[PDB]
Amino acid sequence: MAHSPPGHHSVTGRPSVNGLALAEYVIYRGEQAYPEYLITYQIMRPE
Amino acid sequence: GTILIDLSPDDKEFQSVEEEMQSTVREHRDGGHAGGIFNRYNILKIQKVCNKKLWERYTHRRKEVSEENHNHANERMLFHGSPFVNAIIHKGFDERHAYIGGMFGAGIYFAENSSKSNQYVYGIGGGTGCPVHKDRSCYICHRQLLFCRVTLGKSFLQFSA
Ligand SMILES: N#CCOC(=O)c1ccc(-c2cc(=O)c3ccccc3o2)cc1
Ligand SMILES: [Zn+2]
Repeated sequence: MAHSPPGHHSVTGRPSVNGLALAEYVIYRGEQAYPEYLITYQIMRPE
Repeated sequence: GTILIDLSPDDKEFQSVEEEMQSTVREHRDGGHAGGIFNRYNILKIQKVCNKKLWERYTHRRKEVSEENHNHANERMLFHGSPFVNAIIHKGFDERHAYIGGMFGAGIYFAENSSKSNQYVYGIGGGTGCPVHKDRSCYICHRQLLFCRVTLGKSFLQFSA
């Protein structure tokens, strides 16, 4: 695993082309996330 | 140490999680190549993941971050899709869940869009799709995402395509 940038605890990827995309995030320490919900699902074929 | 508690679909907690799942679907640039073609999901089950050790590990770190950032953990709820979802719920996130080739370097990646995390469930770029049908767009096979509490603290803002 790489390191967070100096002075920072994570990285945000801000979408700058696709108007509809939401942000993505990166942490560099496993302890900075807790897997709270397990969601089981199927994707649905559009009609 | 991990136990999974099923939530009833009548439980407001089931409903608010489902709604974050459905409402953060978007179309993807790949036309569905990685994750399949869909506008919404069929939610089959939502389970609360309870592990005392992993939780305390999380909150210990959260305090460290908070104290380095004017008492602000900058905590979010974000989606994660991975072939290693069963290892994650039992052993926690570690460097083996890192996206080595990720565009912001080798770390563990999370998405606000559920449909984005969906693209990783079967591997980077969706791998070869589901185990059974080798279909990245399989409408039959059961998939799993994690909805996660993530501490961002001071986040480095990268503007990007
Ligand atoms: N290198 C390596 C091993 O890579 C993985 O198995 C892996 C890579 C990426 C993800 C992942 C999972 C995500 O949910 C995600 C969300 C937004 C952007 C990227 C994302 O990537 C999950 C697992
Ligand atoms: Zn399948």
